[PDB]
Amino acid sequence: QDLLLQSGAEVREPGASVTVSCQASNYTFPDYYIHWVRLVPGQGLEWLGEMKPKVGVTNVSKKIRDRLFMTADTSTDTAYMVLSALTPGDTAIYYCTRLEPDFLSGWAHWGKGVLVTVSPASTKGPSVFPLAPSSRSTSESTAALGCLVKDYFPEPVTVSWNSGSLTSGVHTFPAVLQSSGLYSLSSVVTVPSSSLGTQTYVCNVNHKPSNTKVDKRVE
Amino acid sequence: QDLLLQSGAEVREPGASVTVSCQASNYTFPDYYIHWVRLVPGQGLEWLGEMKPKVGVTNVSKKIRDRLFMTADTSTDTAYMVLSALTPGDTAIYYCTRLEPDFLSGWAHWGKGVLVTVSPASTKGPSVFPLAPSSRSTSESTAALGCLVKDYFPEPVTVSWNSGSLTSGVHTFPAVLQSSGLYSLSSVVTVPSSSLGTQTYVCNVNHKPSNTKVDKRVE
Amino acid sequence: EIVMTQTPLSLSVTPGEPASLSCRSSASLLHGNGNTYLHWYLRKAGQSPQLLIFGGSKRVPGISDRFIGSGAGTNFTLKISSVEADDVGFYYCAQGVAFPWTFGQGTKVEIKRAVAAPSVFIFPPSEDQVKSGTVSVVCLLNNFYPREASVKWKVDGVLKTGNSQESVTEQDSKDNTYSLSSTLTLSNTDYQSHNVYACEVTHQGLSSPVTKSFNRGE
Amino acid sequence: EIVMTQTPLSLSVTPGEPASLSCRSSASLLHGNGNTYLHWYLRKAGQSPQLLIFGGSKRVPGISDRFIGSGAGTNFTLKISSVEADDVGFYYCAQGVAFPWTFGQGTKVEIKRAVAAPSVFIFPPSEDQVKSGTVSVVCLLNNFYPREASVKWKVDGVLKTGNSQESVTEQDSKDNTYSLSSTLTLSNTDYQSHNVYACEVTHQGLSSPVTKSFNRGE
Repeated sequence: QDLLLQSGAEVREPGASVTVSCQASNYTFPDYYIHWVRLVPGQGLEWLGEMKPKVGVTNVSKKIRDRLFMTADTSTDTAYMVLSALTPGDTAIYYCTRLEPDFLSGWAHWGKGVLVTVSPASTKGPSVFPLAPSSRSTSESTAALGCLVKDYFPEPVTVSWNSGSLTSGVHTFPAVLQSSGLYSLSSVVTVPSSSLGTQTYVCNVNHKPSNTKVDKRVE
Repeated sequence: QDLLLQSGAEVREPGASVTVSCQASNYTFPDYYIHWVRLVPGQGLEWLGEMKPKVGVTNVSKKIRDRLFMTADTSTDTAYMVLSALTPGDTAIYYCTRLEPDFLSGWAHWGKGVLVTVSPASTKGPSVFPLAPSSRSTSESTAALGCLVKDYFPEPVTVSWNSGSLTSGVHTFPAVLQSSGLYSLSSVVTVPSSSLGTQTYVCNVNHKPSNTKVDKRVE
Repeated sequence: EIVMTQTPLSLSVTPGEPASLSCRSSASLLHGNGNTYLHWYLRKAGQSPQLLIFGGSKRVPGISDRFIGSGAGTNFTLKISSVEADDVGFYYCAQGVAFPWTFGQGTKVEIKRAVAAPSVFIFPPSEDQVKSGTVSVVCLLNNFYPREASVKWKVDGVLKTGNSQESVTEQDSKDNTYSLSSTLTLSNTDYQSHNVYACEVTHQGLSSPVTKSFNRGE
Repeated sequence: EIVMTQTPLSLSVTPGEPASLSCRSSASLLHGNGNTYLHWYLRKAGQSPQLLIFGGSKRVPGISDRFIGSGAGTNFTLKISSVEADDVGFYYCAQGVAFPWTFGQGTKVEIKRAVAAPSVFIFPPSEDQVKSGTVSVVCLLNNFYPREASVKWKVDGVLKTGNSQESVTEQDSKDNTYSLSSTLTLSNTDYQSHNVYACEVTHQGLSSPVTKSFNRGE
């Protein structure tokens, strides 16, 4: 039941060598195999490798046998996985698996898998704008608020409206790669035309490593 | 030749972690003892630990030990070390080392080193700034022409004069990390002030860790 | 190399219903003994998968009521007796076979809904974004079902250049509908190279095609 | 624990000069099997460390036998018969058999050179820094020997406060003087409160301290 610990993400240049690391629960830790599974975006999951830290050994996918290395620190069973010559194609979420002394005849549960991402990109705070921007005129009933995030890196971003004082009818589109390797995102709020023709509205946006806030007031 | 390959530099946020790697030359890899050691900025050299590949760890500084993890892969003929709980002052040139002959008598030996750096910051393009042709009002016969960067991050920086096409009588005052958490630099060229050829003096500068290039001349 | 066909590739269904999923393979599915075998699991919002079958018939301890399946080797198939809102996500099966082993591609599970058109919007680029030299405008399609709408654009009444990209919400937490953003991008000069900018739509909840536009200089 | 020192800390040495450094240990080092195991290392700017001598006195192949050295169990010395530019660098000593945690703090060779005043310049930065909220006023102290100089600012006849930054050459490649950039840097406000700006300087090769100066606008 109780979960392995596995921490947060990193972002990288191509051809590099890059690592993820993972740790035992309220648990004994040399005693059973470890498995590494890659969750690749838009695609089915992928087994890389079995490992046993006790001897410092593995069984390995023939798709690799070259770029990987794996073990754990026997002082903590702090698992390490090392990958090398990283392509943008390797941009994925990596999941640290135990194996369960009976249930491994099928499988076992994991800790929290971690993202890593590969691109020639570098940090940018977003460019930001209104969208909707107001109905200049329509069949007034509802319309929406809207704001743009663009030219941005890396994803994710944090966003809210009237500092998140507003919550109902708010939506946030999942991110899109611009061909430069930057990101765009957007947020929108469907709202009554009476309310829109009355109150002041702002889209409130934040991220690190851009260390940047924007609070775009809209009409 | 009697060498350890080591590769490109690194930088991190405080509280994070780092991986450093070293590769043997064409040699009987398991038979060396290895030290990991570091050169720390403005400070004395420091041994950290000792490793023999198929053994793994042998001896380590009690100071670093718990933060440290150290290992090697035979299959690749490579050493590693990992530092956890990564912080300022850990900033150093990490070296792996070769020991094998009468090395008890002292024989640590070297690869090329790798630089590790820690900061709160994220990458910034240069505050490039030209430095004036001051005393154009009053010069007798001699002068110098300068250019500057401020708040660029992270270092190093490429710099040139007349866009490299003429470079002599010049100082390139080594950069310093400011209280911004970002770098400042200047270079200056000595000039016989009769030089109307000063028209040519494009200082030109490049910033691969932020994918950036810039230029100015002043008169 | 070991085959795993998992199907339906996607599924949408109403609450309380029966539903079933099939896994097909090239062989028998053991690490040894003649006797270790397949397992099935559910993945959602970035948590690891949650195991459901351990071993063909073997239900995972403490899990739901029966997703349980049947078959052997080249054949297996789950069935759940009742759709719960909990159940939406990705389902996949794994073989209990000697490794190296490979996932089949995964099966999508969703709630089914009455078909419903989006509310639809487009607008000029904001003028700061215009004089940023690279420029964009957005066709927005709020709250509709299913996400099998299709979207178009015309500039001076003639179909777009293809300088455009799109994104959809998750399945709505409660309405189980969706929204869509389509974005068209311009330089400021491409934004001069036409005058009226339009987006056009066809969808299940559309009785007929829909059109919206703005024209610049207004 | 192994605790040790090495001296002199640094020196500028004349070309052709016989010279030496001594490494002094609080641990008497009749090491391992009753046999002293100690060594010395070079390093240079941007370079790997380099072997010199080991077991006390035993030289590594390819060293110029200009380099020489030996020592009693707490009392060790490295020596050079002569000085050529290739000698300029850093020198270290250490201990070993199974317990490698040691270093001497390093000692720096420089070369002894004729005394020299710098050429000196200063500038007002353009308004482009001023309007950007921060002002750096910089003074350039170029081609001086020996290694030491002091640098200062005045504003409206009143001495420096708060900030400074400084940066220096590695002696030289060629003449083996030194060159120094330094600044006082301010919020633009402060410079706008100020009106007159000067750097001030002193060094061994001067008759007196030296001013360079300008005023706001002109």
